[PDB]
Amino acid sequence: LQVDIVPSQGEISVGESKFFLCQVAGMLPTCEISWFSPNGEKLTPNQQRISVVWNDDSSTLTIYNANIDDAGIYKCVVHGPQCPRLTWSLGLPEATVNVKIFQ
Amino acid sequence: TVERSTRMSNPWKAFMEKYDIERTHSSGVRVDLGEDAEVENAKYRIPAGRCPVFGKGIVIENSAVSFLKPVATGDQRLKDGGFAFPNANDHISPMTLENLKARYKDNVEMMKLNDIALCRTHAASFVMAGDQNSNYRHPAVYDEKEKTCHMLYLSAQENMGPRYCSPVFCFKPDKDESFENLVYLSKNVRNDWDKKCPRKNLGNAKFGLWVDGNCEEIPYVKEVEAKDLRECNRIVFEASASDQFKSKGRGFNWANFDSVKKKCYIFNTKPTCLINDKNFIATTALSHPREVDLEFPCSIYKDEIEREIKKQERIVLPRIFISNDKESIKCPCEPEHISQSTCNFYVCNCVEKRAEIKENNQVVIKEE
Repeated sequence: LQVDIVPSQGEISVGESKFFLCQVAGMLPTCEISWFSPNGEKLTPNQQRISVVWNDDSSTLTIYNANIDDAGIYKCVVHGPQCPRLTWSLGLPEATVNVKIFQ
Repeated sequence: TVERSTRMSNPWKAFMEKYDIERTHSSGVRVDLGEDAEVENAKYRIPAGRCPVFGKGIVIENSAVSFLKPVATGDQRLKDGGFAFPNANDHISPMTLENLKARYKDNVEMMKLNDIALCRTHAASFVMAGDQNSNYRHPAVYDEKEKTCHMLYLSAQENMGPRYCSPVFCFKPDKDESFENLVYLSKNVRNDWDKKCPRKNLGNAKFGLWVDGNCEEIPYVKEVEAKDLRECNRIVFEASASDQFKSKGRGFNWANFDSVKKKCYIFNTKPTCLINDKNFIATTALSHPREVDLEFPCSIYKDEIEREIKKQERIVLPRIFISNDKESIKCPCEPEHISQSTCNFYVCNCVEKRAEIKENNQVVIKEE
């Protein structure tokens, strides 16, 4: 159970939009992906500016129409009842992406 | 009508093949990371040794949970739980021998594998669909007393250091009483390990070097205190080949245990024969920590000498100057008897030896 965000970094500008894919290799039965904003709010598939998409063992973070208040590090956590809470590489079952806005 | 052959052969060739750890194991022993594997563009290092490691386990510092229990899942603590695969269905791991034979009752080619080989075949035959998993397969630990097969979620074996073990899930491979019945298995362990890989210790024996017609003592070794065979097996294991670059099986993998003097002599050169000594036990890093086989192949020399004489005006005696039959040697002088020999061997020393050991346990010919 490993997780990675592609792209790994985000060089966004104000107004532009950027997508981030979180893919988990080694998904075991009870595992599920969840995104978290810089402030720690769990992002649900809402019809809002910053939303999330569920696509097979992956989950995409779409940041439409960017603004300066969106910058921060977003977390993608693979959690579950019977889901490993440790990566094959003795790492946490989560991945981070640092998005930075400009002008 | 009788002369001594010029071909210098070693009758221990086939017997000692399983102790060529570099050739038969071909990977690290203490810390096995012989093969690299990528998974969806993510480099990894996984064990690759082809021989089982009897008595090996993982000791977790500042913890009181066996590394064979599953990893923490969901709302468990990280410090809680071990290295094993998540037991959420109890169908991937652990798996008893009865459940293994039952799940493969129709696979004829698998119902012919031994217990350890069946556990290994099961554990390495797991790949989640939808993932690259290019040669990334999990290792296993088979408990021969519990008859249980455990898949390992974590392939790491040692994570010591000033950061991880200082005021953090620290672990190290080791051998102790609790692991004596375990068999550490990588994804590449030979199914025919019973004949190709070491297991039981060799009693009344000590590893030596075959010069020309006799097994001589290994000059360069490192002596260590050992109260019993188990500690000598633990000492050699801690000094064995370690991949913590790849070792490919090179390292201090062999040891001769003096049960009388209670000493443990380790070395890093592959052995080519055995010396029959009632006071010594030959052990390896892969061998069981306690099982000992006391039957020394006494007729190995006599059987080979008689074989050549049967294949043949004149008789060409092989270059074997040791035997439990004093006549077969046909010594020009009186052979010397070995008091500590369980086989009652006799050696002929008044002979021109065509080989010689010097430097770092290397056997070289003087003149061709």
